[PDB]
Amino acid sequence: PQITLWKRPLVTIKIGGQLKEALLDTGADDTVLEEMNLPGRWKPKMIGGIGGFIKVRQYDQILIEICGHKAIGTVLVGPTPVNVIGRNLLTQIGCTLNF
Amino acid sequence: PQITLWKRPLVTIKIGGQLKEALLDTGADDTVLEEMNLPGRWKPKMIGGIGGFIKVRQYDQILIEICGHKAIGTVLVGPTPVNVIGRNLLTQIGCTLNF
Ligand SMILES: CCOP(=O)(COc1ccc(C[C@H](NC(=O)O[C@H]2CO[C@H]3OCC[C@H]32)[C@H](O)CN(C[C@@H](C)CC)S(=O)(=O)c2ccc(CO)cc2)cc1)OCC
Repeated sequence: PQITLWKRPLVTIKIGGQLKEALLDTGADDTVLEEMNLPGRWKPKMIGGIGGFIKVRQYDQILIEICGHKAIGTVLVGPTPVNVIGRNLLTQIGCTLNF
Repeated sequence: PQITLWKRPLVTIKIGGQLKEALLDTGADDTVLEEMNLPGRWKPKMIGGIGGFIKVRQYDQILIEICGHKAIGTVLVGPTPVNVIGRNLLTQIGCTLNF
């Protein structure tokens, strides 16, 4: 689809078999989701945002469906204020900016 | 134009008579720029993201030229680690997400 930006670009995602709402975020290199349970191994990582760094759980090669489009990539889970879909996955679904 | 998301969506902007590089950020409600001594009145504001909040100065009705496209709106100035063009201005240049 074509998504305008008058409102936050929020979409439904499916991860680990569960539905959630997430923000398409071209300013995020990586995808960061609020605290949740995901199966499989994970390793600790640090990521920095506008206000500092947070500790996240890095899950690699995770299946995630974004607005009906499949992706398999890295998903960071931690105390983010909002579920954000970053460029690592936006590229997989063929997302571009246009004006 | 069309901007793929393999790399950070960095573009040149013109603000207050100065040229800068900034990130086209669909995840930012409002525009946040690196410290710059702009003229005119302003109001204190706190904005939050990953890592917490930072203190910024809110200037209203500021003109920015983004890839030759003009836009006028609120600009937040403070110790941001990156120049971010938010939805308040991206809407004015006709920017959409497409996949
Ligand atoms: C030298 C480099 O500095 P740095 O590493 C951090 O640099 C960056 C800092 C921020 C960004 C942009 C933000 N992206 C981000 O958080 O991405 C994280 C995850 O993916 C990684 O990739 C890049 C960083 C990591 C996001 O797009 C927009 N935000 C809101 C969303 C979170 C929705 C709540 S918001 O900025 O907070 C914000 C809040 C309120 C307003 C007013 O309306 C305007 C902007 C990009 C790079 O310093 C370490 C301390």
